[PDB]
Amino acid sequence: SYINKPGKTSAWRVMTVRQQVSAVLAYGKIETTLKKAKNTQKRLDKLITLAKVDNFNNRRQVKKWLLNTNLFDVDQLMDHLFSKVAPKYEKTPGGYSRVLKLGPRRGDATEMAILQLTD
Amino acid sequence: KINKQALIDLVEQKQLKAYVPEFSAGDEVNVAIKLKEKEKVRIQNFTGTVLRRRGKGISETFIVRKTTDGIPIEKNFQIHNPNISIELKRRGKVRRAYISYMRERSGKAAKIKER
Amino acid sequence: MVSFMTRLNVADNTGAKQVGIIKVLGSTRKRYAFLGDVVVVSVKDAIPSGMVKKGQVLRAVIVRTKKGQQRKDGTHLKFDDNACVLIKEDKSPRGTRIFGPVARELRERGYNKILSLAVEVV
Amino acid sequence: AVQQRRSSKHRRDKRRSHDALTAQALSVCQKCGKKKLFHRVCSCGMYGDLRVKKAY
Amino acid sequence: MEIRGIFGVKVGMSQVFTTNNERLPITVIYCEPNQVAGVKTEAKDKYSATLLSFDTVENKKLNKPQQGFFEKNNLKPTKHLQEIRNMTGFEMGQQITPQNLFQVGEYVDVSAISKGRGFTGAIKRWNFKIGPLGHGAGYPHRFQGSVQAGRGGASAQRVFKGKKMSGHYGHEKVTVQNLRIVGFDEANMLVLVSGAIAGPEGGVVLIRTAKKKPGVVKPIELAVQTEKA
RNA sequence: ACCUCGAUGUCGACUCAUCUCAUCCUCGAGCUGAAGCAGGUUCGAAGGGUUCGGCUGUUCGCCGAUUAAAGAGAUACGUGAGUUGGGUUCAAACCGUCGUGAGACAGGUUGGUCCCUAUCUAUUGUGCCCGUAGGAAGAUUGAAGAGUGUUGCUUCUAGUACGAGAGGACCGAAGCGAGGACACCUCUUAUGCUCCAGUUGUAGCGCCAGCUGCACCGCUGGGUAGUAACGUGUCUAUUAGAUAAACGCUGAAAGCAUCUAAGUGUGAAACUAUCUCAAAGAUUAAUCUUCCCAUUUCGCAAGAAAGUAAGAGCCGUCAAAGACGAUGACGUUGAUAGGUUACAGGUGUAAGCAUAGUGAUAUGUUGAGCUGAGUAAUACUAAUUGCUCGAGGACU
RNA sequence: AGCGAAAUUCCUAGUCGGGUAAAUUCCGUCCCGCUUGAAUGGUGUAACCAUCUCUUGACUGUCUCGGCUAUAGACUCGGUG
RNA sequence: CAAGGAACUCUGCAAAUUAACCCCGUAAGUUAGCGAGAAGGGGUGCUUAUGUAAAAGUAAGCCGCAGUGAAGAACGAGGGG
Repeated sequence: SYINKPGKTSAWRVMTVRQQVSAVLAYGKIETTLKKAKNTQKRLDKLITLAKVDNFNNRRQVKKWLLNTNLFDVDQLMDHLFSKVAPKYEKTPGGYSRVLKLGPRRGDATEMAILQLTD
Repeated sequence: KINKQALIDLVEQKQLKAYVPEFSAGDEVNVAIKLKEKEKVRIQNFTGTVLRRRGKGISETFIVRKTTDGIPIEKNFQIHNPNISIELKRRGKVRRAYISYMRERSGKAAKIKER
Repeated sequence: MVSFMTRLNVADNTGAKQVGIIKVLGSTRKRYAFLGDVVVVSVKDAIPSGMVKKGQVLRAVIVRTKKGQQRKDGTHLKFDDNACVLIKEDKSPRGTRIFGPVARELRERGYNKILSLAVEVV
Repeated sequence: AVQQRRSSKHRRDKRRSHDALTAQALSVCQKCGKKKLFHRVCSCGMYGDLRVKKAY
Repeated sequence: MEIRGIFGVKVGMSQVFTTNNERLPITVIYCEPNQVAGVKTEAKDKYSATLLSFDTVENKKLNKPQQGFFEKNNLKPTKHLQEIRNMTGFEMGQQITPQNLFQVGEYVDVSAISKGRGFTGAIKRWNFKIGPLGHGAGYPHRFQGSVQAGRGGASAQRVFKGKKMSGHYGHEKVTVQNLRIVGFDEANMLVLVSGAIAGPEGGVVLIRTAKKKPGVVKPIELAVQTEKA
């Protein structure tokens, strides 16, 4: 607090969440912390379950989750996803993905978990 | 074990005004107020606008105001409450579900009866 | 929950407007007042058309409370205003022109001079 | 709020005694022939039947 | 003694209106008719007591010692097995309803371990006063004040054993007494009490007969909503 | 001047206080120049309690207010590795003084920098290693404890007694308090930083729209799960035993009488128990009972391989728990968390659409949408498919 | 002279009044002022003041009275130490 | 942080009230330069139409609970010394 670190705060966390959910869209794979992988995954499942009405309001809202990437954009990920991904997941009651327990970090020896999912 | 919490409503079913006249927390209502000093239920009406109104069962509550003698009368009641007969008379309008302004605002500002 | 060095109106016409507690009498560290409590109070606001000078100290009872106070029944009785009226060492008030209908959770504690001095009690 | 003496080795290690330790988790690995600590990936890239991870 | 006891679950807290047009504190408590597990005479195991078996469950969902003796005494397997002294007149394996143990308006005492508050401050554990702000207090603006116990080799120079100090707060068995019984529903195995009761939802709470007003059984009817049309 | 000057924080304030009772008040009693009432005197008698606001560094002092009281002493004038620092105590400036003057002034005038990271011990809370003497499982128990153990008022009782007259009881009943304390969120607050809403402009989102940052989280207002009192309930009883003072009875000495001598009692907010909690490492290791358990064969006899099956641990899904420990739940034979669902719930009619206005918007579509946390279901995902310990009663 | 209980008056918690429910500080009065006292000038002076200091409007978690959200730790890991 | 409101103290330190513009207004003193943002107040958003080159601004409509819509702005008033 001595004009030093502010550390971790909810806005920082939620910014990282939005960014890395955009990322996993671009990829379908993230190597993050479980405490963050699972945490993202609840909102992810929300969006998945809700994405399949497939309406322009869905467009305007899912707009609130992305940025510019090295790989994709809003216009590209959004479109590709909407085009092909959703129905293959429309039939199961939640739990769309898996966070699975890798080994820990080298930089901090902290347990890295991989968040992913396959049809 | 099997904690359902519907049981709350299941027992509330015994003291519930089945008709529950709707209104707004800015709606002008009146009520016949039972008056039994030690005897003889009389009716003093405390009309006025509902001020707030929350609903979850017997813990349904609300507030009503009058302005008499340059004196504001602000009394909170429980919505579900025996000896309380409710009449919605003329409907107010505000698109915010908890306000405080008219407790301290002058006249000539009545909102339209909801068309 | 009303205590010393809290000033409020003189809700009864005697010739004063404002008055502040100097002591909440009786029980030590009772340290609060509520509707129906009489305490001694110094007037700092007085007119010559009445009968009081600012600085007198007498006994008054609080009738209204911006904080309000709950009815026995449960109808959560409240006020927008903290008002008090002066009595002369008995349930006979010192002021008589009733400014708004007085509270009802006092009757049992007497005051019925006042509760009668009004076309309604609120 | 300070110390007055230095210590004698034995009591130091005694404090350090019930400063004791605990061991790793443990499971088996036959989806690739190791023994990982319980509830994790194995050495091989697999967390059970499929290689959930790359080679390295 | 005649200690009527019962095990429940804190499954609601609300308000209700009664005769004399007054609000009643309402604590909803889920209580099924339980079954004593064992009864001992003042001469059998040297004191007259009864342990009751409650939260009846399936057999193989508990320790095999405990289930083994359940079937050794051949009684219903209830995960909970808790005793009270002073009473043994409850025949071995007696599934019992409490409307026989408790009437609708009398007084009881309600033992319920309270909110586990974790570690606490004294200002809330021993419930002291907070410090002031002006004239300089610094970071130590909230501290135990003077705790000098002895100065010089003739005062104390020590600290009080058994001293009240903060620690894990709440979360030990405590009782709230003289709470009126309100009403029953054995059809719903449920009860209403008054009060403001230590403990969370989901936990089983013991209720003995009152220590102050058990001979006080006094109802005032619950006034239902009056006008309906 | 003993004893520390190669160093003893000493005033007051605030807090924590606590402790002695030569007790103020709350319990009782005794006696009265104690009509009542109100007294006095004397004691038993520390369970508890005994205020605030102004004047000055300053308690003390005064005051103004009282209430059961605002008790007196004691702890380094307890109490700064507990806090300030108001002042007498920094150099600094000045004034009355004095010195002949620099200077000095329990003379004043203006202020002038409080170090700590806990080694132990104490002590709190509590985790573990081992014990409690086949293993595992619960249930206890109570050695030894702790607390609470304060009070006022309303009403009758009863203007009754008493007295005379006013005045005004003795006793008991019921209530209402205050406070003060354990708890709880339905209220009511306040919070409720991923619930919602309006929401400014600036930089964004090819344009309208529609949303984003950023500005407290921009402002504003709500508000769920929960948090927390200012909220509400409970609580302040009652009882027995020992009794103090005290009053006894019988009955002496001292033909009597005498509460003592023997004999028999009675009698206080104090005491023991009654209430709560917590307890057998209580090595004092206690107790009840439950399950399990005995696979050829070595040893100054235990198992050389079957090493629980009773259970426990580790790992995990976790929450009421939770600094962590740990407590608890359960791990697929799974509902543990999540997701999925439905609802609650409140933010309080969404966007978009068409109508109208010129538009600021209204319109209807619309209780609409939404919903961090609630509720309750769904094996949809992860709670691993595992490993470790864990049996033969040696001996009275 | 002047001013006077004063930045300087023992007495002194002088006096009177204001102020004050109630004011060992204050403001105005009264002056046997222990040695006040006219060039360290007297006695005032409009303004103004990181000048003192009185009252007093808002204003207030300064306070009662206690507490909630967010983080910085502290707490956990792992390193360095 | 509801509710008061300084009760705190040796004392309102802190802490908050205050702020921008347009416009209104300001006491006593005072030496005449002030005092004086003295004191103390109102309007403030947009759609229109008008204002002109630009606008202060006008009127109408609209909308909110409320429009220096968030950033950022003196807090008084009197006493004495």
